[PDB]
Amino acid sequence: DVLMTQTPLSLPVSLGDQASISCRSSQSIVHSNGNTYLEWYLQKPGQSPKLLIYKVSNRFSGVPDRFSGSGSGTDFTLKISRVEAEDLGVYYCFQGSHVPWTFGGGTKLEIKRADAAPTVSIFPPSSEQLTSGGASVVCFLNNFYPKDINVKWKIDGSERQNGVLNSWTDQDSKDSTYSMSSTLTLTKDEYERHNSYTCEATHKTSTSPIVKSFNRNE
Amino acid sequence: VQLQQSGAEVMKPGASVKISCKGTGYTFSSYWIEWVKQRPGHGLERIGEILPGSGSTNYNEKFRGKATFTADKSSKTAYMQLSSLTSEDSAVYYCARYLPYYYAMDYWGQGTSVTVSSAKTTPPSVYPLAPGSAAQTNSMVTLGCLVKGYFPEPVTVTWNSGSLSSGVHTFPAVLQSDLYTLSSSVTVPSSTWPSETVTCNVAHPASSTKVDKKIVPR
Ligand SMILES: *[C@@H]1O[C@H](CO)[C@@H](O[C@@H]2O[C@H](CO)[C@@H](O[C@@H]3O[C@H](CO)[C@@H](O)[C@H](O)[C@@H]3O)[C@H](O)[C@H]2NC(C)=O)[C@H](O)[C@H]1NC(C)=O
Repeated sequence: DVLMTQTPLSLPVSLGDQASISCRSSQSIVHSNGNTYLEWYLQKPGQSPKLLIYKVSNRFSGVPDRFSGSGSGTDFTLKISRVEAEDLGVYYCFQGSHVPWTFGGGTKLEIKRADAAPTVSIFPPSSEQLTSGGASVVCFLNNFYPKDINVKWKIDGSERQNGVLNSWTDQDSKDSTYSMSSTLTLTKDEYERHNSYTCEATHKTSTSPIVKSFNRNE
Repeated sequence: VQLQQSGAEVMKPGASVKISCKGTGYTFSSYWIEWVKQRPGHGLERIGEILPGSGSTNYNEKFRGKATFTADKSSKTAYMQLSSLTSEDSAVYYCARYLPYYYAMDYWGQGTSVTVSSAKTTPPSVYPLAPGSAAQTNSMVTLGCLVKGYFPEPVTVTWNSGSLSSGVHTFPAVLQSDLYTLSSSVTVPSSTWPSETVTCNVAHPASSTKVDKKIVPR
């Protein structure tokens, strides 16, 4: 199967900036009829893909003129004259030349803006957790940018890597910042044994990791 | 023109599922039906194609033997059968109309979600959380609402009649061991949180479960 590769994996570009997505093929995908069949598809979150370009350059009906394509035997690129809110999504290159036909790796498109420092927070368990016989420790990080975020679960001088949940949120619209909620599930037999719980998070904006902790002993 | 896909499916590991794509408004037998798999993580992977007029079918190397295509000409429907469902097979599957070399994937199905799991329907266990007592109170603070131990998707979280919609940051569900969870935190004035009442609503249509647990200061 012809292998098709997309670069970059992510393409942060602010509004109105030129956007360039490149797609390459493991083999030439030209055809005898004078055309090479390459199409570009765009998928918004929680929606089915949509056709943008086909046969490399030919533009689909009903799509803005800003989109354009170009390429040759094994190198192709997509161009957006101006970026807008609707333009946000994932872009795939599709080759329709050699059976079987394969999709590109996907090139997520993003809008860069003034990076904001993360607002870290830590929430200990609740009475319901104690009654149920469990202890859930969750760390919150809201309105941060860019994806240069790392969270370390250091507890009373001990770094614990087991049972760590990685769940971040895609960029929003109003704020265009991400979020990152990490959780650590603790049992009652183990929850009370330790004394200090801390959530170390490091971000590009603040070189020194931000520290938020609470002590069980109180 | 319109491609209508079947409903969502939840099946146990090792079983086999059969999803259907129904095309109307065009010559169903003269257009290839393309099947695409989108794992929740990332990427579009074409499974294969079938021309309903004939029996011709193609499969990508990764799916040869995993998927089998069948089509009914009398009822304008095409079927894909997945055998030996593992946990990796859980994804959203799309059906698209394609005519090689002439027309691209201009029309797509709504998308069918398949989930492979050993669990059964379970109501959510909403555990509202509040800022820890050992935490300085400042002008702006973050609230806490936690939902866990629920299955399957989805679960909608909202405030009382949309009391505070903007500024909320929900997060995608994740699996601890087998069950899904969810977190949601919002920013409210420090002077309004204790005075005004803030609560997070939970709805689980799959379990027909609705919950409402207000969070009060510790
Ligand atoms: C099978 O053979 C036929 C006939 O040789 C091919 O039809 C020809 O296809 C080319 C390329 O699509 C057409 O030229 C193009 O026409 C469009 C629309 O006018 C124009 O925008 C392009 O700039 C280019 O001029 C050509 O008109 C067409 N000829 C006829 C008689 O239809 C067909 O492409 C071949 N198919 C395959 C799969 O090889």
